[PDB]
Amino acid sequence: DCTMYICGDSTECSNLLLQYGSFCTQLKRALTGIAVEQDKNTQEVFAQV
Amino acid sequence: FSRLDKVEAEVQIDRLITGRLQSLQTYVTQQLIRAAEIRASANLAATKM
Amino acid sequence: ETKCTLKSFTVEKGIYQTSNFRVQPTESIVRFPNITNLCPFDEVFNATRFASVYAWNRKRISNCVADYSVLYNLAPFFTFKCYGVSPTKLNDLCFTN
Repeated sequence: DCTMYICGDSTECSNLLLQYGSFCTQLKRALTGIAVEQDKNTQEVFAQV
Repeated sequence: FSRLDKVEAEVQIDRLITGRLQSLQTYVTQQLIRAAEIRASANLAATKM
Repeated sequence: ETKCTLKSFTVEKGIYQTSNFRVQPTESIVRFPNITNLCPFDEVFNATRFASVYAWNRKRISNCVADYSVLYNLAPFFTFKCYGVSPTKLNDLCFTN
């Protein structure tokens, strides 16, 4: 999670995190590309039938 | 936040919100690497299968 | 919200992602030990006999309610500079000693 790891249970810290660009919305996409592939390495080995 | 004024509390939280913001990208980068040989072993596994 | 996060008006069929889910609080509780006194600030600050520099006197202050307002209001101050704390944020923290 973007804000919970860096600025956990704080309000002002979550306000400053928006000024740092769109950095961590790449983290969510980057960590989802890994997430989907792990469902392809399993459907392409065992499910060849 | 409960010890220093808002004028210069942003100097220190800047040094902390950048340390964690880079302590977290490193985890992603080491995760892209680790998903490259598993993808290179689910291709050998999908070959011996 | 899904339309508003993909930057589009027609989203395709599938599971998407959205913002998080944080349960907001209900009320607020503040608890302070017990003490109801006045700290002896009016004694050391207004003493008629200060020490020499080489034989300075160190004083304890314990078990009292500390209010710095009656202190910082002194206009004839020429300096009030603080390192670890800010001068105006000394009215909500409890110090060990």
